[PDB]
Amino acid sequence: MFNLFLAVFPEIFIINATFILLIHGVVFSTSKKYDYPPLASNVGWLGLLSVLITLLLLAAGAPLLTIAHLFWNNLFRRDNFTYFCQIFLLLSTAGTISMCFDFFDQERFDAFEFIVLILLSTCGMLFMISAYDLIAMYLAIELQSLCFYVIAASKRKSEFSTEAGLKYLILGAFSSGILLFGCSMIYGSTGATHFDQLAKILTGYEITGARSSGIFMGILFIAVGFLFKITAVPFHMWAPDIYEGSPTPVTAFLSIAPKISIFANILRVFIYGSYGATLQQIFFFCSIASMILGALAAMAQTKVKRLLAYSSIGHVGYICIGFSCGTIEGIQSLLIGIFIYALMTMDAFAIVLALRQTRVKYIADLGALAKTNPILAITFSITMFSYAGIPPLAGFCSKFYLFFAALGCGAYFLALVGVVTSVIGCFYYIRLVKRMFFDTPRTWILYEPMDRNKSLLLAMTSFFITLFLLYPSPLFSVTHQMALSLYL
Amino acid sequence: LAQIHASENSKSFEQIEVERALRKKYARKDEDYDSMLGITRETPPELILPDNVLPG
Amino acid sequence: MILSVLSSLALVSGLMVVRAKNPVHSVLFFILVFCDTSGLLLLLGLDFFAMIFLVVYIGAIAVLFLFVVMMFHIQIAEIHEEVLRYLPVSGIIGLIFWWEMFFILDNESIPLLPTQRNTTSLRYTVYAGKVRSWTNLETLGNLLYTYYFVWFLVSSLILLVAMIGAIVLTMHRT
Amino acid sequence: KVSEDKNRNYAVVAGVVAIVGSIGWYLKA
Amino acid sequence: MNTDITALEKAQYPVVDRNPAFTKVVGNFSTLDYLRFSTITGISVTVGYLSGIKPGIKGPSMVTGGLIGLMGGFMYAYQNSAGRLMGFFPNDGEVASYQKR
Amino acid sequence: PVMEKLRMFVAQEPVVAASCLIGGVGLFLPAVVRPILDSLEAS
Amino acid sequence: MDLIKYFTFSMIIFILGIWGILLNRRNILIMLMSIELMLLAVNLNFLVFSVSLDDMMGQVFALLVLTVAAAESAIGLAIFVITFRVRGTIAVEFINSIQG
Amino acid sequence: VKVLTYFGMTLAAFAFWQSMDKVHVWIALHQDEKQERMEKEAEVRRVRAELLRKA
Amino acid sequence: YIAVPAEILGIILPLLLGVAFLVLAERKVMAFVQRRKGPDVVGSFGLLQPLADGLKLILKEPISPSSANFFLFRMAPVATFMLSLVAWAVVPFDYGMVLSDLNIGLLYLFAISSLGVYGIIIAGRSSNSKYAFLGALRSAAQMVSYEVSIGLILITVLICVGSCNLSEIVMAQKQIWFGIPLFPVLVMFFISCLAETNRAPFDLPEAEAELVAGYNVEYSSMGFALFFLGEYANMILMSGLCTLFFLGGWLPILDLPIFKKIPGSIWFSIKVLFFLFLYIWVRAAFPRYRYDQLMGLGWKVFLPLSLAWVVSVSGLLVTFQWLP
Amino acid sequence: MMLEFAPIFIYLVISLLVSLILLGVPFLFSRFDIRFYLVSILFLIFDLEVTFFFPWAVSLNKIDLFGFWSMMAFLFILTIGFLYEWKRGALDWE
Repeated sequence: MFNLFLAVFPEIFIINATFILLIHGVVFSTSKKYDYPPLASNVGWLGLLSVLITLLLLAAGAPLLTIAHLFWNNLFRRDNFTYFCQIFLLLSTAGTISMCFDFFDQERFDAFEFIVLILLSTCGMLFMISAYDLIAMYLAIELQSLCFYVIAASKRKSEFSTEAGLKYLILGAFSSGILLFGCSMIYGSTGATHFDQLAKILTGYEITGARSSGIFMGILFIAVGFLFKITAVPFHMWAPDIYEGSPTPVTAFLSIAPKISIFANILRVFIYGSYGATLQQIFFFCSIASMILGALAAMAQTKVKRLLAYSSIGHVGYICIGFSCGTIEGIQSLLIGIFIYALMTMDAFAIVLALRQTRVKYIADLGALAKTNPILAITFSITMFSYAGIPPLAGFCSKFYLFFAALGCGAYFLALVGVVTSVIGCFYYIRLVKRMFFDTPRTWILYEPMDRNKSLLLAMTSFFITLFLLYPSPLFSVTHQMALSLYL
Repeated sequence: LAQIHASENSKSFEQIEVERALRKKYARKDEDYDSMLGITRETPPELILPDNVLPG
Repeated sequence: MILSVLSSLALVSGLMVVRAKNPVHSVLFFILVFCDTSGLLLLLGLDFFAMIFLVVYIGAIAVLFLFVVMMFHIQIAEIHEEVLRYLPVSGIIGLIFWWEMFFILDNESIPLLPTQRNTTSLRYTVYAGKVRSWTNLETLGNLLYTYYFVWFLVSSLILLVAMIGAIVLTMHRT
Repeated sequence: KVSEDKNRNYAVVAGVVAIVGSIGWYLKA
Repeated sequence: MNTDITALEKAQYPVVDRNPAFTKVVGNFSTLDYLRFSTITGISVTVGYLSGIKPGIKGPSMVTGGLIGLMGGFMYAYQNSAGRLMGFFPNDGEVASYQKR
Repeated sequence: PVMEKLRMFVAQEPVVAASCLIGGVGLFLPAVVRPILDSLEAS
Repeated sequence: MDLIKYFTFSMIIFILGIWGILLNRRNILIMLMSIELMLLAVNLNFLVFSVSLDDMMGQVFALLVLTVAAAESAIGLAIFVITFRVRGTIAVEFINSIQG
Repeated sequence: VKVLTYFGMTLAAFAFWQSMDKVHVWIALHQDEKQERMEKEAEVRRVRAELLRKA
Repeated sequence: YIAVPAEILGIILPLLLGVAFLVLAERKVMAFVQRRKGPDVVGSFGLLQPLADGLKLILKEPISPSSANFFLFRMAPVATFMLSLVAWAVVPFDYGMVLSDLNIGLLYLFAISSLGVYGIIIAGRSSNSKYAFLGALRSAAQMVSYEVSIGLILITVLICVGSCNLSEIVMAQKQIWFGIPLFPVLVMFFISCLAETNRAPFDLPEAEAELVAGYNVEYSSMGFALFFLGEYANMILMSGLCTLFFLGGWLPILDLPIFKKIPGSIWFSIKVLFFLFLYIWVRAAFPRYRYDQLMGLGWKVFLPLSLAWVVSVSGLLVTFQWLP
Repeated sequence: MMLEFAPIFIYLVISLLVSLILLGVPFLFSRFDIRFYLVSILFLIFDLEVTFFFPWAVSLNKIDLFGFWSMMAFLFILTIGFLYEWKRGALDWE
C-alpha cells in the first residue's frame, strides 16, 4: 500500500513542508520572547530549500512517478510531458522566490504567509499539470486562483493592491464559472469526464452534420476559461491592471508559473482530444488579436510594469500561433517559446526588482542608467533586444517559428500581422535602450545596487540569452520528446 | 551639538555593536503587519536625539 | 406544472436578486432562490444535496453575505443607476443566449410527447435492485473517501487557503 | 579555550556533515 | 481497496521484489542511501541556522530546517532503495543478495 | 528539561490537553491496535 | 419533457447571473452575487445530469464545487472588506485608479 | 416590491414557462422535417462532390 | 392525504399548549426555588395564567414603528416561529408515532437549526435601532458558533448508529443508551443547546440590565409573542433531541416486562420533562457569561472537544470492527 | 423514496397559516467590526467539515481503514488551519 504513494512523493513532501513552515512561522511570529520577529526571509529560505528538495525528488524518481498508474488513473496521469513541465514549474518557483529577499528586507514586507501561499499555489499548479479529468483540472485551477487572489491583495493598505485584488477576484470568478459551465455541458452530453473517455467518444466525428451542440458549447466555454487564464484577447484586460497593482514579486510569479501550468492543461485537454478546426480557429483569431492589441497598447505605455504586461500579452499571441497550426512542430515551438519567454521574463523582473529599491515607476526613470550603472544598462538592453527578437539572441526563435508556421500552414495575413507587430515591438523595446543610453536628463535617479541573488540570476539568464543559439540542442530535443509523449 | 557628539565618540565597542544592530532593526517599518499582530514597535531611547538639537 | 411553479418562483426571485435597490434585500431574495433550488433537488430524489444546499448556501454562505452587507450600511446613492438604457443590450444578449442555450438539449435529448394512452403500464420493474436500497448519502459516501480521495484532499487545501487569506487580509489584533 | 555557543557548534557540525556527505556521495556514485 | 503496483513503463533491471514492504525497503538502505540522507539533513540544518540568525531564532530555525531535511532525506533514500528493489534503478547489489540468499 | 512544561501546559490548558488525549487515543487505536488484531487473526 | 425543464431552470439561473453582471455597473456586490448565481446553476446541471445519465460522477463534482463556492465567497468578501476599509466607500469611481 | 407585485410577477413567469412548454412541444414535432431536410442537403453535397471528383 | 392536516394539527396545537404551560412551569419552579409562589391567582394554582397572557397580547395594539422595512419587521417573528414549529414533523414519540419518517432526519434537523438565525438578524436590522442591531449580531454569532459543536456531536451519534433516521437512532439504543458511554458528549450537547437557545447562562437577550439590548426590544403584541413562543418551542425540541440521541427515546430504562408495560410515549415525555426541568434549574442557579467569554467557550472548548470525540469514537469503532 | 416529504410541505403550509392568523388578529380590535466576518468564515469552514462527515459517518462500514485515514488527513489539514486561527487571535473576542 505504501509503495503506491511513490507516484506522489514530491507533492506529499512539498505539502508537508508547507505545513511545517506555516506552523513555524505562526509560532515564532507571535512570540514575545523573540520580540515578534519578521519571518518572511527565514520562511522564504526554508521554502526555497523545500522547493529544491521537491525538484530533486521529482527529477530523480522519473520512472517511479508512473508507478501504480491503474490505481491512480482516475485521479491523475503522470508521463514524460508532465515530468518535464513540473520540473520547469519548480525551477520557475525557485527563481521567483530567490528574487524576493531584498523586497522582504528593505520594504519590510514581514508576512511569511506570502511564501506559504506561493507554495500552496505551486502545489496547485503541480496538480494542474498532471490533471487528466475535468474535475481534477477545475479543482487544481481553483486552488491556484485562490492563492493568486490572496497574494495580489497582500499590500492590504494600498489602493492599488486592493483594487488589483478586487478586479482579479471578480473577473477570475466570472471566467471560472464559464469554464465550469463548459465542463457541465460536456459531462451531460457524453456522460464522461476522464480525458481518455472524452478522447474515445469525440474521435472520428468532429462536425459530421449531426453535431452535438452540447459538446460544441462545452468546448467553447472551456476554451473561454483557458483564454482568460493565458491572458488572451479579448479575455485579457484584467492582466495589465492586476500585473501593475500587485506587489512586484507577485507580478513576477504571475507572469511565468501559471502559463506553464495552463498550457500543459490546454495541450492535454484538446490536442489529446478530438474536435473540428473550430478550436484551432478560436486560438488563431485570439493570437492575431493578442499580437495587434499587445503591440499597440505597449506602444502607448509610459510605465515599465504595464509595458511588460502588454509585451507578455503579445508574446502569448505569438505562442498560441504554434498551438493553432496543429502539428508536432507546432507543439515543439510552443514549448520552446514558453521556455524562452519564461527565462527572459525572469531576467526582466530581476532587473525591475533590483530597481524597485529606488522605486522605479516610469520608463523615464531609467535616464542616464548607462552612466550610473553601465553593466546593468547593457544587461537590460540585451534583454530588450531579445524581447524584440533581434538575432542571435534567444528571443529570435519565437519570431522565426511565427513566420515559419505561417508560410507553411499557408497564411499570409498572419505573416503581414507578424511583420507589422514585430516592427512596432522593436520600436517600443528600443525606446528603453534610447532612454538609458541616448537621453541627457536634467535630473538623474541613482539606483541602489542589487543583492547577490538577483545578480547571480541576472548573470546566468544574460549568458543564456546571448548564447543559447550557439548550443541549443538539449532544449530542441527535450521539447520534441515532450511533444510526442502527448500522443504516443 | 557638543553633547550628542561627545556621547557618540565615547561609546565602547560593545555599545557600538549594540546600536549598530538596533539601527539596522529599526531602519524600515511594516506598521501594517504590526497592526495585524496587535503590537506597536517603539524606537529605543539610544536612537533618539535630544529635542534641543532637532530643527524644530 | 410543479416545475413550472418552481421555475417561475426562481425566475422572479433571481430578478429581485439582481434588481433590488437595497443589497440586503438582494441577499434575502438569494436565500429564496436557494430554497427553490432545494425543492427542485427534492424532486430529483437527491435529499442529501437538497439539505446540504440549505446547510451551506443559506446557513453559511448567505449568512456571511448578510453579515458583511448589513455592517457596510451602503447608501443608495453610491450604487444606484437607471437601468432603462440597458434594455436593448440586455435584450440582444439575452435573446442570443436564450435561443442558443435553452434549446441545447432539444436535438440531443428529444422530448417524449405525452400520448393519450397509458404508457405507464410499460414500466418494467426489477426487484433485484430493490432488495437493499442505498440512500443518496451512502452512495456518495461510498466514493468520496476511497476512489476519489485526492480530489477530497485538494478541496481541503482550498479551504485552508480560504482561512489563511481571510486572516492575512482582514485581521487587526487588539 | 572552548567555544560556548552550542547552537553554533551544532550548525558547524551540520555544515561539516553536509560537506563530507557531499564528498562521499560523489565518490560512491 | 483494490491496489495495483503495475507501472506504465516496465522496469529495465531484474525485479528483486515487485512490491517491497516498508521495513524491507528501509533495511535495504545502502551506504549511498545514508550518504544522500545525511547530506540533505545537514544542508537543511545549515540553511535553517543561517536563515534564522537575523530574526534571532537560529536554534528553532535549525530545528525546523532539520525536520524538513529529515523528511526529504528519508523520502529520497526510500525512493532509491524501493526503486532498486523493484528494478527501476540499477540494482546489481540487490540482485547479489537475491541470487545468494 | 521538558517534563514540567507538559505539566504547566496541562495545568493552564486542561481542555486542550484533554482534547489531545482523546483524539490521540482515537488515532492510536487504528494505527497500532488494529494491525495487531489483523496480524493475530491471520495466524 | 422532464430533463428539458430542469435544464431550463438552471438556464434561467445562469442567464440571471449574466444579466446581473450586465445591469450592475455601479454595484460590485451584486456582481459578486451574480457570479454566485452562475455557480449554483452549474452545480444544479451536474446533479441533473448525474440523475439523467444514472452516473455518480456528477454528484462528487457537485460537492467539490460547493466547497469551491464557499472558499471563493469567503475570499471575495475579504477583498471587498479591505477595499471598503481603504477607501471608506464602495462606489466604483474609487476603484478605477489603475488604467491605460 | 409590494407582495402583490411579486405575485403578479410570479403569475407572469408561470405563463412564460407554459409558453416555453408549448415551444418545446413544437420543436419536438418538427424533428422529422429537420432530419429529412438534413438528408436532402447531405445528398446534394454528396452528389456535387461525386460529380466534381469525376473530373 | 385528506387525513394529514388532522395529524398536523394534532401535533401543532398540543405543542402550543405545551409551550404556554412551559412558561408557567418555569415561573412556578423559579418561584419555588426562591421561597415564593409564582402565578397562583389567575385560575386554580395559576393554571389559567397562560391563557390570560396570550389573550392580553392578542388585544394589545401593535406598534409596528415607523421603519423603512415594515414587511421584514413583521415577517421576522413569523419566520422564527414557523422554523420552531416545523422541526417537530420528524420527531418520533414512540414506534410509529412520527409524521415524517425522514431518512435524512438528522441532517434536516441540522438544516432547521442553521435556518433559525435569520429571524433574529432580520429583526435587528429591520427595527431601526442600533441597540437592537448590535444585540442581534451578537446573538446570531453565538448561535452559529455553537452550531458547529452541535453538528460534531450529531456526527458522533451518527457514527454510532450509521443512519440519519431518528427512529433508527432510538432503536440503536436497545442494547444500551448512548448517554452512558457518551456522558461527556451528552453534557457538551446540553450546554451547546443552552447556548443555541439563547438561554441562561447564555441569555444575552435577557441581559438588559447589562446595557445589552435584545434583538426584540422594538417588538410588541404578537410579534414579541411569536419570538417568545419560538424560543420556548425550541427549548422543548432541544430537550426532545437530548432524549432521543442519548436517553433511548421511547425505550424503557431496563428491558424487563415490568418496565415494558407503560407506553413508550410516557417514557419519552418523562425524559423530555427532566431536561426541561434542568433548563429552568440552571436558569435559577448561575449568573451569565459576557459575550466574549461565551464566544471563547464556543470556539476554544466545545469545538475541540467535539472534534476529539468524533475522532475517538470513530477510531475505536473501526479498530474493533464494532461499526453498524 | 421522497414520499415522506409531502407531509412536511403540508405542515409548513399549516404553520404559515397559524402564524398569519396569530399576527393578523390584533389588526382588528455605520460601524464595521471585522470579527463578525471572521466568525462567519470559521462557521463556514466547520459547516463544510460537518457536511463531509455525514457521508463518511454513514459509510464507515464499507470504506474501512482507507476512508478513515483519508478523512483523518482532511481533518489534519483543516486543524492546521484552525491552529493558525487560534495563534493569530481570531478566536479571542477581547
